[PDB]
Formats: sequence, structure tokens, C-alpha cells
Amino acid sequence: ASSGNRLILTQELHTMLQKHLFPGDGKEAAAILICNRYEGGRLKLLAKELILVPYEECKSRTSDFIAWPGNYLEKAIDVAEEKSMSIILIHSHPGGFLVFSDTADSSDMQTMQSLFQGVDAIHGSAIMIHSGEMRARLYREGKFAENVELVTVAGDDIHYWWDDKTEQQLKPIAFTSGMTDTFQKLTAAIIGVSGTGSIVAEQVARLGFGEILLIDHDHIEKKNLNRILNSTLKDALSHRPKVDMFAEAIRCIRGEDISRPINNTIFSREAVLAAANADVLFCCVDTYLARMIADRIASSFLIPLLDVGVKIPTHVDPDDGRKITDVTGRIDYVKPGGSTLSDRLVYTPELIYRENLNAPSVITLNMRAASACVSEFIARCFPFREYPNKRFTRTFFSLAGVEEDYIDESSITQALNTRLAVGGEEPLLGLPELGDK
Amino acid sequence: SGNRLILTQELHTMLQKHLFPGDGKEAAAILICNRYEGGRLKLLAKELILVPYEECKSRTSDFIAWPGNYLEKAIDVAEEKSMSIILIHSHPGGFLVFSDTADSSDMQTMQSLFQGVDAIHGSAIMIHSGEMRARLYREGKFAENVELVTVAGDDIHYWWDDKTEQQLKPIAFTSGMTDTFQKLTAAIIGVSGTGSIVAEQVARLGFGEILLIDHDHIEKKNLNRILNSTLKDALSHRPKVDMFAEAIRCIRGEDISRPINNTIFSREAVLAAANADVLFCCVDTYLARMIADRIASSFLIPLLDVGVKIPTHVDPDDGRKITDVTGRIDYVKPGGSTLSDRLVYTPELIYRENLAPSVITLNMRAASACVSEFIARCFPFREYPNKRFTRTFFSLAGVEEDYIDESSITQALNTRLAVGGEEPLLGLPELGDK
Ligand code: NA
Ligand code: NA
Repeated sequence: ASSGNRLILTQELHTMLQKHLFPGDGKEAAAILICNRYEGGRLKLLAKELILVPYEECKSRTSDFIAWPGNYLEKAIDVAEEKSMSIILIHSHPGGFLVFSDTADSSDMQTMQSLFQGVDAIHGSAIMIHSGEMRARLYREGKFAENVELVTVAGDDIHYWWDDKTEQQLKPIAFTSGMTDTFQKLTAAIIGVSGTGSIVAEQVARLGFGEILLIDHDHIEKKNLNRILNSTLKDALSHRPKVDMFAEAIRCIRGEDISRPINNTIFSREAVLAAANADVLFCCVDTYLARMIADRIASSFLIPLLDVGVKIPTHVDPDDGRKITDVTGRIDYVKPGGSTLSDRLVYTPELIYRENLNAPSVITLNMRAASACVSEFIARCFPFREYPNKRFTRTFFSLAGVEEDYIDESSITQALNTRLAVGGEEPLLGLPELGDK
Repeated sequence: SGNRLILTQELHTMLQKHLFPGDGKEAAAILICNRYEGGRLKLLAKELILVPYEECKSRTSDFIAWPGNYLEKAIDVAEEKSMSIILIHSHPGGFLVFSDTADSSDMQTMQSLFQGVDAIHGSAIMIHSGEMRARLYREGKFAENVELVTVAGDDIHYWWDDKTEQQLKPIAFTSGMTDTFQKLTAAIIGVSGTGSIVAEQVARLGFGEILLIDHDHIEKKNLNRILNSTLKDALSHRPKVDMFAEAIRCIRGEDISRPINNTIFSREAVLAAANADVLFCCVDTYLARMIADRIASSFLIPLLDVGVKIPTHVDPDDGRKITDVTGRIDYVKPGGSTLSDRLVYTPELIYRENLAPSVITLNMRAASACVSEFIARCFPFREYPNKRFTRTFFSLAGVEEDYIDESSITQALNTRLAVGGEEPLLGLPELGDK
């Protein structure tokens, strides 16, 4: 679950690619995906640019073959040369093809060697079927090496196309052992082992996730024994780090070294580069800085993001004295290429600036929010609602007003997303404080 | 081991009205109570005798002389089952009992009560706002104060003997909430997918004693749901109550959890749960919910019942599908509508019972709302009366949530109210003392 490689496409790229590869005439088509890479605990290919080969530019197109010109390999190499990007050829299901110049044709093998000669990097060849599922093979030194373990698109719904898929195996439904089998192959990152984060982490561990990253610098103490799952008085009296405490708890619960404690703030190279390995991010730190870092990790490394927060404002009523003003929670799902936490004003530059220049809490509210947060991931991997998951991109609930509201992704304005799929380009996350010094 | 005097909301409303008619003069009443003598003494208000003003010789702002034939009538009511008799007077509380021939002071009257019925008796005072304080008398002589007088209505009221006058009621989610919980006992029926989450919250909210009732064990198949369970617990088939009680001991650094390794349908479980100040029912069986129902009414304990369901169906095209994903939270106050009234169970369903996946996210969603409900009723923080939220139904598949007011629920006659441990226990001969 930790070292399997991945090819990640954005929903918007995948939709364009699927339309191009399946126009409706049942004939093969061709396209080229240019990808950045993350190479930490695993190889992750990050789809960045898409070149569609126009049908009229192809010498021929049939139900099981296509011939397209080699100038398109040159166009892909032009895009990839500077940053040694990975180049993935993609064809409609059957996948037979050749690349022709004026003088010579190149087989699939010859074309992959040609790609390597133009750009020293891992390249690949991928196939898509009409439904959109994708399989991919990687070429090292221009030669066939290994299949991609997982091709994934995290859109409104989240799709996992595994290399070991069974032919007559239907997708599992939510809350079943087939859900567990999926999660067992995935890595989850919990940013903040907090009131909400310890609960998200607990659910993630017991749901069967295969690797669980825990990122937090804080420690157990008497004041948070009312909230932090698995914490003990002995932990508090020694100020045991939260990540070490919870990592030990997970190893006892699951009986295996699946927890990865990161004793640091998310605003660190250690944390960012660990988190980049994850297949899903849960942000549970109640600071504007933390949510922005989580936001930028999600976009840069194409990781779906679930951000959760709760608030209990209070005020002094002239008659009764102090009063609970409201009891609220918020869940935000962010897909790569969809609206960001910034777009949603979960943070702003001014709020982060004022935060870095310079309130009751309760387990019941934390659990109410954390349960909804992990349920949102389940619903998007294994749809079970009567409405499209897109309708529930944002969730706002109030236990005092006893109301719950949902915001559709389509209602949210999107700014230009410059960091999408840039991976670990320095300065990391565009922040000099995280850059290689 | 802190004693308690528990009144139903209906009896307290009636008592408050009688003691404060609006003329500012004292009034007198007599509460006849059954008892539960377990870890703590619990006085269960059963009958209330209101002394008519017109039959009182004198009623003033700080004194009342009322006839003693009512003391004799209360003794008659209490004689058969040696019920406890609590005299109640309006705030100031000065009084005398007069016959046709003699007057008796408060001390003499308390001694007369003990001569008429060999049992614990008491004398109580209510202020206009409804708060109550009480003193118990043993062998007709002053003994100890009542640590807690409580009424679990739509709002739950705790009137502590150690109350400070300038001190204000705490608000939800504060240390003053913890201070209240530290004095209370909570019983969790079922350390289940929901029950382990309820118990976890109850422990970390600071409850003083936590009773855990369950006969089931940790297994590999429930390591995906039972909080604090470990692979070692599954290997050793560890009783859920023992597992969680040990967890609580380490979490709190204090042995505050009592493991009852048995089914709720047992004398051991019923008699243990009767000590609790609040019942959380988290067993998904009709029998368990009926037993919890009858404990709540018999021993005047507020009850929170929680259940979740994930129906599935086979769609012709897609195959197996999730039909719905639902949760239910029911708050039951003593003398309010019961789980039976709400059709949470029926006699037919229990008979057939003793003749659908699950997931931690749904369990946690329901268990969190369940415990939040108790907090809201002890420390109101909502923008509408708590009565509006007597029942909660939510669907995560339809993405809807609905709330049912107590006033929408028709009630049957409630005959077990405050009967305590009258045999056969809970009216079930299978739970009687052979
Ligand atoms: Na976008
Ligand atoms: Na009733």
C-alpha cells in the first residue's frame, strides 16, 4: 500500500481524453499525456499537459489500429525536454498503432525508445476502454519495464483502476469487504492528530487503510485528554507526542507497521514530502496556514483533500450571561483541478499573515464532524447517495440552529490553478521557506 | 454512593404549582416514594398528596399549620410496602401539624412518620423557581442531606446539595459541565459499534462512574468498529466490557468503569443499570430496547436509544445496491412517551425475535448525536426547545434529517413508572427471584 506506483489524471483531463478516444465511430484514436513526477516513497506520475492527435492527421484509423505522424512525438518531446517530464502515449482500447515519418514507420517498441532518446526519463504507453478505465505500462531506458499498479482519477467520484482487476468482478458497494480491499491498497495522510484528526485517524485505521501517515508536532496533555482518541493519563503526564501515541495505537489495533508518524508541523519539508505520497489528505488542523499548505499539497501532487473544522462561538447575553452563540461544523471536499479551499475563502492571504504575525471544544462535535468527513470519502469512492456527489462538495451544519446546508461545486468560482500537477518543483509549494536552501 | 431524590416532570410541575399558587404564602405537600438501594440510595417519587389550602389553619409567607390527618393518610398509603415519606414545603418551610387536640413540631412529625412506617423519611423545601433541597431522617431523627434532587424532563435538572448561590449554571462544553458529569453515573447497554463510541465519549466527558453491560466479545470481525479494541483482544476473545473498562482505567488513570459481563435481559444487568443517572441503549435488538425502556420508567432514569440501519437491495441492472443509510436517536424522559409508544419495538417483534452492512462512520455519526442530545438537555444550547428534538431521524443517502416533537407522540398508560425493583423485576417473571 506504500510503495505501489501511480498514474494520476485530473478529472478535466480524463474527460477530454475519453471524449477524444471514443468519438462514437468505434475507431481507435491517439493522444499524448505529458506528466511530472513525484519519487519519494513511490513513483507518482502527475498528468500536466494533454496533446490530442487530430483524427484527420492520422494516415488511417480503424477499429483495431491507427497510424499517426512522428511529428507528434516531437511535439511531446518539445514540451517535456526542459523539465525531463514523462511522456505517456494513450490509445483507444485495442491499442494497436504505429508512428510514421516520411521515410519510415516505427513500431510501439521503437517509438518508446525514440521517446527515451529525446527525453531521459520514464515514459509509458496506456490504453483506455470506452467506460474510461485505463491501464498503463512503463518503459525504463526506452524498454518495457513494469505495469502501473494504479491509474486513478479523483473527480466528483473517485476512480481506482487497478492492474490486478478481475474481468467479471463488479465494483464493490460501500461498507463491504470490497471497500476494505480497496482501502488496504491506499495511503491516507492525517494532518493534525487533533480533536477531529484523532477521530479521522481512528476511522481510517479501522476502515483498513494500508498506510496511515500522521503529521503533528503537538503532544498529549491533561487539557486534551477529553478529546484525543487512544490518549491516556500516562501519555499526558509525560507529554508524549501525539503522532507517536497514535502510531503505537494503530500498530496495536491493526497488528502491523502501517502507521508513519511525522513529528513536525505540516509547514515543513519533512511533512510535505511525506504527505505527497498519500492517496488522500485529511486536514484537521485549525489554522489558516495549515489549510493553505494542505491545499497546495493537494493541487501540486493531485491528491483528493478533505478539510474539516468545527466552531463553538460564545457571547455574553446581558440577561443570562455567557451564552453559546452557535455550534457549527464544516466539511470541504477538494478534487484536483476543482475549486480549492482558497477559492472557497476557507483562508485568505490576510488571515494567514495576521495569524503568523501574532473557545470551547467537545468530543461530541468533533465526532459529528469527523464522522461526516470520512463518510464523504466513502461516498465518493463508493457512491450510495440519491444525489450526485458533486452536490455535497461543501457541507455546513449547525447543532444549535439544527440545520444542514450543502454547496455544489458548480456554484464555486475557480481562480487560475498554477500549481496543479507541478509536484515537488522548488521552491516546494511555491513557498521559499520550504525551498531547498 | 451519592443518594438521590428523583421526581417525574409531571409530579414536579404539579408540586411547584401547589407550593407557589401566587399569593406568596407557604403551602404543604407529601411525596410518597419507592426506593432502590443499590450502590446509592434512590428515592423514586410515586404519589403526591397535596394539602388543600382551605383545610390549613394558617398560611403565611413564612409559616403553615396544616392538619395531621394527611400525615395519617400518607402513612396508610406507605404502610404496605414501607414507602418513604417526604414532607415538602414552600421555600421558607416553617410548619406545624395540628390534630383536633394537639400540635406537633417538625421534629415530632418526623418521629411520627417513623413510628407509622419503619423506613427512611425526609423533609424537603422548594423555592419559587422550582429548585429543591431535601434532608433524610433515619429512625425519625435527622440524618443526612440529599446529595441530588433531579427532574429529567424535556430539560434535565440537577439540584445539588453543595450548590453555591452566586454560582450560575454552567453552559455546555465547559469545565462546569465536567463538574456535573463527575458526580453522575452513566450506563452503556451494549459496547457495540455505537455503544463503544458512546462509552468513549462518556469517559472523556468526565462521567464519575460508567457501567458497561454486554455479553459479547472482541473478534476479528468487529475490530473495524469497537473503539479501544486491539488484535490481541480479538485473539483472546476478550469480553467487550472487560476490554473497555480497562481502557477507561488507563484513559482516566482511575478505575471508574464497572464491567457487567451479561446480557441486559438478566437480573445482574437490570440491577446494575438501575443505579445509573442516564441510560444509553446501543443494542440492536427489540428485546434489549424493551428492557432499557422498562428500566428507565421503573427507576426514573432518562434514556437515550440509538440505532442505525443500512438496508440493501438487488437492483436488476447494477445488482446489489445500498437502499438507504439511516440513523435514529430517541430521548425518553420518565413519564414521557416511551420507546414502545414510538413503535421502536412491539410485542410481536420481540416474540418473533426470540422464537445489512455496518461501518464506523455511520456508528460514529449516530453515537455523537446521541451523546450531544444528553448535553443539550442538561445544558441547553439550541435555538428551539429541546422538546422539539425528542426523536431524530437522519438519512445519509437521501441527505435529509427530521426531528419529531414529544407532543406528536401519543402515550399509553404508564403503570411501571417509579415502581423500582418490584418483583417480578420489570414485570417479567423470567427476571423474578424464584
Ligand atoms: Na480548475
Ligand atoms: Na406519560
